[PDB]
Amino acid sequence: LKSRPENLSFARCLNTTEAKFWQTDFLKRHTFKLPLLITSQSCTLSTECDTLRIDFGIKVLPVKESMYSCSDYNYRTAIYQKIDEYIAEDGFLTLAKRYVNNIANARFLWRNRKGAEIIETIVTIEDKEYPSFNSKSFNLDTFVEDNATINEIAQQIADTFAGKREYLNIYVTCFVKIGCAMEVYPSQEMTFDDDDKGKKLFKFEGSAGMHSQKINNALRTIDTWYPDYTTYEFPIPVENYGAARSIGIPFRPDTKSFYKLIDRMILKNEDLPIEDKHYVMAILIRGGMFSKKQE
Amino acid sequence: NIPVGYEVHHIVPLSQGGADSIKNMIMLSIEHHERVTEAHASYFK
Amino acid sequence: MFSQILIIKPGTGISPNIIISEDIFPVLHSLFVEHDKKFGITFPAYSFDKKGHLGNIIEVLSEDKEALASLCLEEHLAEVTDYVKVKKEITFTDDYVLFKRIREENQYETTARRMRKRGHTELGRPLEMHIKKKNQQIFCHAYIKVKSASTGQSYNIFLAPTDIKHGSFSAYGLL
Repeated sequence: LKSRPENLSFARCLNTTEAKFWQTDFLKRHTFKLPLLITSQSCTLSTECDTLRIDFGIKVLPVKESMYSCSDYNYRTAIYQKIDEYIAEDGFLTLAKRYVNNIANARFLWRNRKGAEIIETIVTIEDKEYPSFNSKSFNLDTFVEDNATINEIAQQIADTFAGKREYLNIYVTCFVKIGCAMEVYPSQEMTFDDDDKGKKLFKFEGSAGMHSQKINNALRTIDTWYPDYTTYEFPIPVENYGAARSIGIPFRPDTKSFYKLIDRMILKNEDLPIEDKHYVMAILIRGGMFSKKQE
Repeated sequence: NIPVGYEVHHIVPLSQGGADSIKNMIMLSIEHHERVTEAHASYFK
Repeated sequence: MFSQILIIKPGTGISPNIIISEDIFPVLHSLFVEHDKKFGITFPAYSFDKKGHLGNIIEVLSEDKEALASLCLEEHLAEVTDYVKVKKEITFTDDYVLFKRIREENQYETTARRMRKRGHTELGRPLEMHIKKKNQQIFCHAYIKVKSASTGQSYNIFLAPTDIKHGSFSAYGLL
């Protein structure tokens, strides 16, 4: 164990389905639903209904076997040992609570969150309808660990994370009221075309939808243990260098970039604070191809 | 940044074998650039 | 020159310009046209560059402390608490940089009929590329997207700081 191997690649542990939109009414949202078609295309809500519904899902796998490819067995044994130590220390409860709080506060609505008058999200685990969420009463920076249903979901997702069950399926639906004949904001696509440089929205299964990458990026916005956090006081999405495009400052440029933490954790075997353990386990949850040159 | 009302114009035209080096252009007025361009287009073409 | 401060919350998911041009600006414009309009607008984060980036902090100024108290910025804004933060601290500021509007040339076919109804010369194509001159600078400053409240349309208000420490403010707040 002197350096990272030639090949090292980790598959993700949190798969997200693509989203799709629907139109309905708040008083009859439990009965009927109408498709939200795409009309420089720009989608808009119809002139009769006044509620927008978004449905998607998450598949979760345990972290231990989530490693896809590696080149050295000693590195794999060291990684497994460190993961076992982290499991025996806390049990993945903090990251689980942060993820379920990011679900609860509905950070996946993005621009559609602003201007809404009521939001209500429903999460169902193994055909069991959990109590509803009032997502309006949730600050974007708080990470409260006191809601009973939040803890109930958090224990299950943490148990799925560590070693308890081979898989978990989560299904999320949400109704947001924005008014009548308003405008919604779906995702977009690349524009490599040399003509018609206008926006091309995301058409999923004929209706309007949002990319899975956007939902995942909204969900994994839980990093608060970055340096100079007390001077900014806002969570950032989890990334290797900690770069945040919202401001333009890399919060983990050199000393807290994931490569050096994992090198000090594995090769030097030095102990680390619990914040660094949280960041490393979150990065391993996200996955990547943290590989190395021949040296 | 580029001054307002001033553009980069190469003294030696690039279409007639000009060089893309520092010593090849001088900034000129928004009108004198057009005058030099029209005179060069009239002389050559 | 008592000043009230508002801070745009970062790392939310919406650009600060959209929050400025969506809820804050119409509210302050309505409050200004309701009141004497003497309150001024300040941006204590302005940084001109190749592109005129705006900043993240909103400041409002008044001669009278009780005028800013009656403006009740704490009142309303109960739906943007997750995007902007108001503070109940008002004090006279040592520096108060005012901003001036740089409204200019509109378009070719827009100005065509209103230039032909007085300037009957019908100059046509030549020298009208001079408009491509002026916008070349003016499309480098900070601006705000605003919908025309009266004449059912929308336009951009371009602004830049100015050294005049006193004067008469507009309906929006600019000098």
